[PDB]
Amino acid sequence: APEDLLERLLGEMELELIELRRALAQTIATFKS
Amino acid sequence: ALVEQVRGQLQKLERKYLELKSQKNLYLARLKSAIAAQKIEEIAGNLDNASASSLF
Amino acid sequence: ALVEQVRGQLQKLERKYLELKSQKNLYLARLKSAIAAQKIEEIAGNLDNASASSLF
Amino acid sequence: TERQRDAQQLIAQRWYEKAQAALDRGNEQLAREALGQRQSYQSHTEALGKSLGEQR
Amino acid sequence: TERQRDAQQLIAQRWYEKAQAALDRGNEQLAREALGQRQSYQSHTEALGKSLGEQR
Amino acid sequence: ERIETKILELEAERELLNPPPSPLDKKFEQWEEQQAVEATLAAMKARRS
Repeated sequence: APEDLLERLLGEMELELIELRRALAQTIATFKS
Repeated sequence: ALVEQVRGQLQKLERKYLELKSQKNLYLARLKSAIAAQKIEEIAGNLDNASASSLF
Repeated sequence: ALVEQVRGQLQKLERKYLELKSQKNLYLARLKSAIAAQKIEEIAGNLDNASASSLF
Repeated sequence: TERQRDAQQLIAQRWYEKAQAALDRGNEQLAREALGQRQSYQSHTEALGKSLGEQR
Repeated sequence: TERQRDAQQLIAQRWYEKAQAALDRGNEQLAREALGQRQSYQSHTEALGKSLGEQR
Repeated sequence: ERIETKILELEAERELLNPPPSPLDKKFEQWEEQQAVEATLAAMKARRS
């Protein structure tokens, strides 16, 4: 049922967003050092 | 002479080792950024793209 | 000579030992401050942030 | 959807209401930049208003 | 909420009432700093007053 | 060094999760703040005089 996919796909997107969210700080971390 | 010259190699080598470590995370971080950003737009293309948007 | 030189090592070493202890708590305190402050804003972001505020 | 449109115009309204003082006293440069920021919210505001009407 | 707004203005009022003497005798510098402290309370006071009206 | 690096990691996150206000707003409030004190004080010097 495509409807469940819509919700599921965004959930997978949310994990990547936080994954990218954490990654940016790592770049900032080395910059300060 | 041997002890003096060999130390210079060690003195120079150690400086290079940490220098590579500094760039290790820098390139790793950039790779992860693109990797994370690579998929999200692919989902949007598979989700929203008017050609074959699964969403609309 | 041996007793004189060895004491100098002990005399110098003891001074360093307490010096490290002074910085031990200083860095530990700063770490705890950030750790405590790290979560509270995360709750606020999870609580108030207009994007997906669980509160409002 | 209606609430967001009202909120966004208020943000521009505060900039617009603020922009009245920024342009005041002859300090045009402050007003110049302020209105440029407003246009970003204005474009978003128009899109929502169209969405509200069709949903009716 | 109403009580807090009344209390905060009183704090500024005491500073304002005090500021009358601080500005008095030509000692402007004391008055200059005093009013700067007041603005912090004034900003808080305005926010509450808006909240009181909508709650009605 | 290893401990202090972790400090930056936590420090770097706060700005990301709480984006600092742009330098725009700083000058506007500072520009407005002087008028707030001066305009209010303009009455102060005027009411007493």
